[PDB]
Amino acid sequence: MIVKTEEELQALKEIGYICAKVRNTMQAATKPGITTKELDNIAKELFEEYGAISAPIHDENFPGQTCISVNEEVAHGIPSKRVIREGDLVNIDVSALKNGYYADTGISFVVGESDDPMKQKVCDVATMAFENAIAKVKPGTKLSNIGKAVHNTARQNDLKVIKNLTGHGVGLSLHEAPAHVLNYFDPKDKTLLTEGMVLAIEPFISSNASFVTEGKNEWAFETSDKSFVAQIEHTVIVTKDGPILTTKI
Ligand SMILES: CCCC[C@H](N)C(O)(O)CNC1CC1
Ligand SMILES: [Co+2]
Ligand SMILES: [Co+2]
Repeated sequence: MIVKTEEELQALKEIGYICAKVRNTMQAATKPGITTKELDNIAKELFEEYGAISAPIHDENFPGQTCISVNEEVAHGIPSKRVIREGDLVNIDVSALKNGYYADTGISFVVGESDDPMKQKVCDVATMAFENAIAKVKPGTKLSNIGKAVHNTARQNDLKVIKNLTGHGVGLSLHEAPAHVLNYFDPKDKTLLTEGMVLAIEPFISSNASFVTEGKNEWAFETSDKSFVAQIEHTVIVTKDGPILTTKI
């Protein structure tokens, strides 16, 4: 959506804070021995506490408050009896709505220590990709400058991007214009960012695979070569004075 009122801005900040709080709380509780459903239950209780509603459930009838994706799973993992183990690469993606406004945020991290430093590496680079992407965000700038930054960041670190997963406009729903925020540069795109535009920027950085496929169920996205993939997502408002991240505390 395009923000036009201070009341809209406040509503977006409110739901962004809630999603960030939930994301942080879940991440802190992610340790060997907890199940992903147990992690999802935390979101259930906090959403209730803060008067928010799961976007996955509301918008997509997703069977879970949040999406928790582990190891082979890159996105849209279904919270379940799956137990977290030492070294797991975990992505927690929290999206919700309150009073008609939405936020969408996500983080990939490593549980304890893995025997392969690549798991942390994709997390480090996804974080850098996001930072590099938002440095480009201002009214009048090309949307493609986001993907350009993400892919350049990946190349600088001998890594790849997931080409078939993207960001998206957000605010009054989980998906609105721009339809797609790519992780790479499309030279034919003339789409510009404008004042008040609200975007979900979610770079996916991969150890090898350049795309995801259907996973173990109708929701989860995976890679058949079990690449390690990290995502960092925030909800961002494009303003003249710089980007406002509703989902950063
Ligand atoms: C169940 C829907 C979750 C949607 C999710 N919160 C998203 O908007 O970041 C997009 N994810 C797809 C890019 C993998
Ligand atoms: Co998300
Ligand atoms: Co999103």
